[PDB]
Amino acid sequence: LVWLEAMLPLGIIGGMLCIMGNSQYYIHKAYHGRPKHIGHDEWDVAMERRDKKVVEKA
Amino acid sequence: MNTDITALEKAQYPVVDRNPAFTKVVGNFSTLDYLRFSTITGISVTVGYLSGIKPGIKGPSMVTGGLIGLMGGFMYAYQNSAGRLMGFFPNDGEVASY
Amino acid sequence: ASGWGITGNKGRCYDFWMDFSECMSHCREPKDCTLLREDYLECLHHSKEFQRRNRIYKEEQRKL
Amino acid sequence: MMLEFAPIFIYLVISLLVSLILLGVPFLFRFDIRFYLVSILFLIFDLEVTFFFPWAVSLNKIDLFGFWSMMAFLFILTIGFLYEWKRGALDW
Amino acid sequence: MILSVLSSLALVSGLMVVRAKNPVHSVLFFILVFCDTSGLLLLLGLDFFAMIFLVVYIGAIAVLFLFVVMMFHIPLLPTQRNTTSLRYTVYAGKVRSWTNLETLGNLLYTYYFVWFLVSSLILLVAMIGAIVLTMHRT
Amino acid sequence: YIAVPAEILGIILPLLLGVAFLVLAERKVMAFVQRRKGPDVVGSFGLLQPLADGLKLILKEPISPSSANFFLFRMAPVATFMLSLVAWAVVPFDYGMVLSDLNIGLLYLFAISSLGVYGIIIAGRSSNSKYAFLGALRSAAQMVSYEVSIGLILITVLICVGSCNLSEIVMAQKQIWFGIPLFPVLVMFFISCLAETNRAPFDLPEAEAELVAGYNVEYSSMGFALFFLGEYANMILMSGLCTLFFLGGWLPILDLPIFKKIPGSIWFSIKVLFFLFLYIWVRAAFPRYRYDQLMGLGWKVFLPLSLAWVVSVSGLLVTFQWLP
Amino acid sequence: MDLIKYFTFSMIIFILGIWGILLNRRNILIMLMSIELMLLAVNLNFLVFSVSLDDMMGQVFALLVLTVAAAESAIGLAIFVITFRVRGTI
Amino acid sequence: MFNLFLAVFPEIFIINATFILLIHGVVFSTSKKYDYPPLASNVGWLGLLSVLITLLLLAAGAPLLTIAHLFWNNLFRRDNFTYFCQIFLLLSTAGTISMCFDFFDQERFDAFEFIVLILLSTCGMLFMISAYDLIAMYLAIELQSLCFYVIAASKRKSEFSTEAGLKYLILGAFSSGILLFGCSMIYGSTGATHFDQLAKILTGYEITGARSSGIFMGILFIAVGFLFKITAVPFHMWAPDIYEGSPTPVTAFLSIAPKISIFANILRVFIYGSYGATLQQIFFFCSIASMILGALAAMAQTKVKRLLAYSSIGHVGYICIGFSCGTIEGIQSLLIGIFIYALMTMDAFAIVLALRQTRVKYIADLGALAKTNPILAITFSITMFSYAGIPPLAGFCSKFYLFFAALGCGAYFLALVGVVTSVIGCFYYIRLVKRMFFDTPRTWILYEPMDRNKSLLLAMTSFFITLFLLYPSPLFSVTHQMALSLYL
Amino acid sequence: VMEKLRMFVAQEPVVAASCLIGGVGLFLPAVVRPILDSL
Amino acid sequence: SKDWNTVFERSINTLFLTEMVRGLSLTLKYFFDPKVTINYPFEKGPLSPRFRGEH
Ligand SMILES: CCCCCCCCCCCCCCCCCC(=O)O[C@@H](COC(=O)CCCCCCCCCCCCCCC)COP(=O)(O)OCC[N+](C)(C)C
Ligand SMILES: CCCCCCCCCCCCCCCCCCCC(=O)O[C@H](COC(=O)CCCCCCCCCCCCCC)COP(=O)(O)OCCN
Repeated sequence: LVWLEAMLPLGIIGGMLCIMGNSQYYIHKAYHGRPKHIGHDEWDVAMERRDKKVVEKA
Repeated sequence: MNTDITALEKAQYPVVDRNPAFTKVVGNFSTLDYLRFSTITGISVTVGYLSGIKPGIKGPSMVTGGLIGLMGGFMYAYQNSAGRLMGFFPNDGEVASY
Repeated sequence: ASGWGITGNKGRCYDFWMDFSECMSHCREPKDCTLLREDYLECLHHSKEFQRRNRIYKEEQRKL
Repeated sequence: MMLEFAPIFIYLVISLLVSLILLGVPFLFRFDIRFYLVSILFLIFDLEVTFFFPWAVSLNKIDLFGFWSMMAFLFILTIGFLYEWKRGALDW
Repeated sequence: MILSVLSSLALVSGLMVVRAKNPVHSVLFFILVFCDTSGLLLLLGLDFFAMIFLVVYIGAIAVLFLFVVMMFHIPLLPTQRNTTSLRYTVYAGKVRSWTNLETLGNLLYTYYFVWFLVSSLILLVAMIGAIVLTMHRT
Repeated sequence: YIAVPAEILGIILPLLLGVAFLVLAERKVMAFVQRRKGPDVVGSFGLLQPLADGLKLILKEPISPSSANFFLFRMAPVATFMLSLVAWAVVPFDYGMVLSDLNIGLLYLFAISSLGVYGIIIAGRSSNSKYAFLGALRSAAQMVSYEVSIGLILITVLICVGSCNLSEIVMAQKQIWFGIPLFPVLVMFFISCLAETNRAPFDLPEAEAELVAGYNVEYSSMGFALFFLGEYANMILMSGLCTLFFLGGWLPILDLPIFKKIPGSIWFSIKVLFFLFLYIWVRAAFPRYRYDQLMGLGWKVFLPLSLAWVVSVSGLLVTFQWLP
Repeated sequence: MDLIKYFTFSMIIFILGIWGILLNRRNILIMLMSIELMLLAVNLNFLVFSVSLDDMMGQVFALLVLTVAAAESAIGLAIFVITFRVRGTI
Repeated sequence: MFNLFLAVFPEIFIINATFILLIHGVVFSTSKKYDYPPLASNVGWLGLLSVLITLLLLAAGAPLLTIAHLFWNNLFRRDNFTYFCQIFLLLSTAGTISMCFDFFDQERFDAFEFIVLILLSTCGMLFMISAYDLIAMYLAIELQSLCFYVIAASKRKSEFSTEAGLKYLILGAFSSGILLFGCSMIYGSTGATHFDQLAKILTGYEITGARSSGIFMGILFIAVGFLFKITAVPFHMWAPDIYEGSPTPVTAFLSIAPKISIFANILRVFIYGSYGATLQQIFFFCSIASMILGALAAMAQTKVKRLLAYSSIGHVGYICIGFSCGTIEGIQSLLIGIFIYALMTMDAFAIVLALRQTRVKYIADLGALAKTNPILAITFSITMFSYAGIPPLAGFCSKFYLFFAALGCGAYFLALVGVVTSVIGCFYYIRLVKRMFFDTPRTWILYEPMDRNKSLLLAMTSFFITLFLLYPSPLFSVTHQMALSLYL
Repeated sequence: VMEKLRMFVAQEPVVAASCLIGGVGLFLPAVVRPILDSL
Repeated sequence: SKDWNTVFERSINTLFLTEMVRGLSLTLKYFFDPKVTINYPFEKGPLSPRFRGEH
């Protein structure tokens, strides 16, 4: 079978789209410890600010 | 939705059935209401007929005028019937049945 | 003054406005309700708190 | 809230810089009228979509009244679009 | 400082709008005005209108102008000494906080709905007037 | 806070390489259909050919006419490339693998899609050629016309979800993908994206020397390269959007077997690959539309039908109270 | 100061639009885009005032002004198109 | 859920009838079976029928239109004044539509969209009279303005129409921008837009203790916009050109219906504009300037429609006199003058459209009309004398009671200027009578007879004008009830 | 009515399909919803 | 002339792109088939003894 030869560039673009997706995760977790959170409304940002304050005072 | 039907000028006559239903006021059409709902439709149909003889739209203009007149006449009949029901019109025919 | 809030809770200056409107609804003259009207107008854009704080800052700065 | 737009702005700046350097590298080495009508049609339906966005999101809060108040708007502009259709503004 | 530079750039672009010689440059600066005022709206708090300005003014109106032009040619004084942490936040309103779209569509289509239909009639009038004036079908 | 440009570069560079390799991918998978092999002499199987093209365009010093305007004729490809790249800031990959977690993501995507019309208008006028200007204007008109169909299909998707957040839409497809109920909407969206990016049976920009010659007829190596990169990035972006709305963005097929515990970042990739394969298949399957019937089609087959789909979905959800 | 930097900016935009519409009898394009600049200034006024005092009667009217401005621009360009077919004067 | 719509009930019918007319006129004006018929007289007659039907619907339901007023409170409030204004606006629109029928046949101007746009403008005006807000008012103003811009330049291949349409467009957009700036800058300083909540926080306190620059400036901007809409000096930059260039049936409708709605808006605004130092003096000065400029500018005019435009401007000044008083009698004089001026303008434009058959352009064309058509000559002379305020006619009662209201407030300077301008205007009014009864030029122009619509409207209006001072009680009573209903 | 309807449908399948879909979407909350709400 | 049974089939076919998926599936049959091109530097095309080339 030979049709996999044309699927090689498709595999390259798929895997490298994958690494494009995973790059913003393996380094966001690096310098924030915890990954990104989908959401982050007013309550969530208030909770993050309060956590920062309490850890700073602790 | 929060709705509140209330007239600033209160009904002068008996105020039976403050908020009637659509099919109820439709079924309350007296002989006068049918008569005035029919005369408007007839006038509209004949005006649509007479107007549409120069352009050559002999019949479809009559149909369009009939639609306009039918809607207007039904609107007028509904308005009169409902206004009679909420009270602020001379009823003398609804308190008799109520 | 209408009630609907930006965040969808309630107008910030709606309680004052409704108090002023209710009091002025059964008041013949409008000079008895100017006590509340000024309060509501100030709550809109802080026409007196800002003056007070600015005067505090100016009299603190004039210590030089 | 708006703190999610700072990455977008910085991304725009970096994209501008990359695009600039991409073309900076090689240096180191008669009147028609249908267009205007279709543009107005796009403007009208773009306003339609702009109004659609708040409606779809806030559709569970308002039931059987907001839906019909939007359908009336759709009916009015559908009558307008039908009038555009017959008047020869869609086919060339 | 972000507000002042953005406003100054917007003002310069607007001044160039009413002074540019060829209409194309004026239209492009006109686009730039919306481009840099959408950010001003965005940093004010409103995200929906910031995008609507891009979608409508420089998505529909400005492209219309382009098509036409291509042819036919008592403050609070700064006091951070003791006014940086007096902000009394209330957590009662933080739970179930509506975005811009939700709290606008709550009452655009339900309470003030006639003005919505009047706007619809305005759009229909514009649509009708745009074809009874500019049409040479053949 | 200095690590944000690291994320931005990790988004940009793989995406530029993805466009470069997608060019080879289409030139090979289209050649295999026509009993050919495509470029297989430069690299292993042409895997070095995009590098050769890029280096050749880096060399071969630009001609740079710039007869009308030095700035606009040079700024337009920059603008279109920026617009092509900037819409990737909101696309979510698996869960937190998203640059900006906007709450207006669909509106942002709509604005970016509608804002790319200038890149082929100012570029078209800047070149002093009637055949370039008129063709670019017509292509802009086509994209503007299909923009409303794109928006209406987006509203159709938004009705079921209930929020403009892109990451929330995929989480809304836990039960079933949106391609199952409203499949015809998916077909219409795919065809509109084909028309939006000037690809497959709508690509009059590459109509050789007919009434439409293209907005990039007279461009140097790098300006033409920037336009080419930008519109292929648009192709990738629209395939990703089509597979994120009506298909699970990262969700497994039916998660019945045990081997579906693999990372979700590759499900998105294989779905995007499937849609790219459909793009290329449709390109090398059908002939082209003339511009007159393309406009009529886009205004009389996709606008009323998308409007009807909006109305039907909204009515069905409201009737049975199946609302988010 | 934050509300002042918004209101003054909007007012100066409005005055600049007034200037643009009242400095040339010819050049219909900029005289008609000055109207759009004026509408932008008043729209920004509405939005800023709505946000400043926490009321949603400025945002609704701000959004509704979009349609009026768009329709005015469309009708203006229609008249401008039809005025060349008779006069041809820039 | 359906009985709440009896308040906005007539407007629903007129909108639906407009949609039906549009659908009919677009379906049957393109069919090859009927080889593209004109389809303008048909749509005009159907639109006149629809206007009459909605007038009947509005008039009969007088006790209606008030139910569910709390539900409609945030959107529009229609009290007794709104009902009486709308029932008159519909009558004026129907009169204009019936007038502009022979123009659709002899001129051969078969565009059915004309009547549809007139109907849409009528609905916008209906929404405007009851617009009890700072948002609905602007929306309705724009809704009528768009239709007016479109139908002003309806005749495309002509040159005066398109140019006048463009100038009207620019002036209207500029006026709307100013008005919207004023509305925004009074909303931001008060926090309220609804008229109930706007007449409650500034009615008892205007400049007494102190003042706010924003609210005063916004009130001034609103007044400037409203004066621009009614074309009052000096905010009349291009109105005579608009009257010239616009097609005569359009300017017949452009000078009667819009003024009524805009003056209703001004009256409804006056109930909260209780400053007395920002609205009365500006309108006083503008009234004086408008009378002076109209009287001294229509003297030199040799055309017909230019003279009518300047006479309308002068009448707007006299009208503003009655509003400057700011009393019950002032508003009564205002409304009486508006009614009389509307009837007389209908009369004059019926004459002009009658003489449009042979393309009358200048004042001298109608010379020697006392012999060819003596009856039309005497009718037009009666119309001119009614404009002059000659006592034994309508048009003198309005100016009479206007001056009486002006003396009620003790504005003696207004009375003298009114007298001087009345004399000057009477001179150039009787100048027309001279040109067509006394002077007999060598060359005569013959005018073909008119149709039954214009003739019947003309006869009714001419009998109303002459025989009005024998039975004027109903108009006085209804205008006093309207003025008294403005506040309670 | 059955003779012109099929002629119209044959010429414009897309418009007929759109009309049917919109009619269903407007028919569901106008008839099914009021009767379904009463159980 | 139509019988309410053929117009349904014709409208559906023109609405679901059946005649387009026919060609779409046709174009894919040679995708997996063996190719025909020749590696020119190594294997060359078949000539004839009568070929006219360089003198
Ligand atoms: C119910 C839907 C509501 C919404 C509808 C919106 C429609 C708005 C626009 C209305 C357009 C109406 C077009 C329909 C007319 C189509 C043609 C037609 O049906 O009339 C026929 C036939 O019509 C008639 O003959 C009589 C018309 C019926 C009049 C009876 C009274 C009016 C009807 C009452 C109201 C109508 C209610 C309709 C149902 C609600 C035409 O015959 P002719 O062309 O004149 O004859 C041939 C001419 N020639 C020999 C030269 C070839
Ligand atoms: C106040 C004291 C003075 C007032 C005195 C009033 C006296 C009462 C009224 C008297 C009325 C007499 C009418 C006699 C019956 C005539 C019937 C003829 C009707 C008719 O012929 O139909 C059409 C004529 O249009 C028409 O005749 C109908 C359209 C007429 C337009 C009138 C519009 C009324 C609404 C607005 C009025 C103004 C209100 C201002 C406040 C066609 O005509 P055709 O058969 O000859 O053929 C076409 C020729 N073109």
